[PDB]
Amino acid sequence: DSLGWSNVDVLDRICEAYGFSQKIQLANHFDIASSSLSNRYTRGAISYDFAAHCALETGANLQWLLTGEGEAFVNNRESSDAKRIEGFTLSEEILKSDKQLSVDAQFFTKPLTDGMAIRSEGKIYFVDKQASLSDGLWLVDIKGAISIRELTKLPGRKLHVAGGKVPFECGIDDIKTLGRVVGVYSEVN
Amino acid sequence: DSLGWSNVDVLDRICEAYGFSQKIQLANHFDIASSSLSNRYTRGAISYDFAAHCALETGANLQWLLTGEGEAFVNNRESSDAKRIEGFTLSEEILKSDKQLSVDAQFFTKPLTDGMAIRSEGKIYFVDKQASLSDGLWLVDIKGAISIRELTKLPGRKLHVAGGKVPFECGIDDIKTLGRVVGVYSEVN
Repeated sequence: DSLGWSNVDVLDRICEAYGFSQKIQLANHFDIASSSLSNRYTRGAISYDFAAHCALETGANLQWLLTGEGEAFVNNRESSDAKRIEGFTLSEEILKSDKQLSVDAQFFTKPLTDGMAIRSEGKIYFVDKQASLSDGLWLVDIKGAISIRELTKLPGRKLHVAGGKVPFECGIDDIKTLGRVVGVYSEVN
Repeated sequence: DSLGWSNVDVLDRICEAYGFSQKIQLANHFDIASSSLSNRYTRGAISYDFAAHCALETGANLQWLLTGEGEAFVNNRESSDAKRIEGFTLSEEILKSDKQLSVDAQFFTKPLTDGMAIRSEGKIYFVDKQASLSDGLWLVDIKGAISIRELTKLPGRKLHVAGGKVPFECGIDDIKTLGRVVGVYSEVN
């Protein structure tokens, strides 16, 4: 184990696999302090632990993750329509990481490049983290509590926030918007 | 032919792959009479047609289906529910085949072995063709016209049918139930 491989290359080629663009899309993922992660980028010791979990979590090819040239799978768009989306569960205002969810590109008229599939009470909300702010259902963070709320833009850089509890109004600097719900799947038990 | 191979064991492993607990479910799955399935078990010839379709539909390992060597599934589509579902469009009370839809088995709490993904009025309805008759939202055929209606079982083997312009009641022999909606997806543009 010293075949002359690049750590930063594997760490990035791992990002393409998952389908990331930012390095913050890793630190919290494996629950490590950003400082610990920069260390992984610094030292030449390959993060085999991430390569393995990436191979397991995203299904991406291990051979490719460590070397290759483009023998992973197909994340650029709809492989065969497949399309993987990072998954979560939202319960008691806490967002927890969970299994990736495979879903057809036909579910979205607009490509969902930076999405989240969130399980919350018999429904799976598909969220676009890159959505421009607009009226609609959104995944938000209010003082650390994560929830899905209907937002309505108001003049003066304000928002009306509804759902969960009695509605209220605040400024866009008062709550954090995580992404817009672009689709919802509901089980009919 | 290649002696040793047990047609009985192949058919039972095929049932195992689909998650069927009773032989009648397999007959239903392949649209044959129960007595025809019994003949398949009694005869010496292997059911390669069913094994092949089982492989294709569940992703089960062919070698295992035919010999029992190894294991049914490794990791993906493991046991499952639905990965690729036949797709259709329902418009003007006419149902037309369309391209299949790829969906995660995680969409269904209960396995979905004989499903349909129906695009109707901007939503995608996931239907279980094998569902037992029970109150709920159903894909039905009323004198040839196809629609999705809420059914309520009534005493005397009758049904209350709602969802169209006005509701009506009839016997279970007056309309054809095609399958029960177990999930619905809608884009929230």
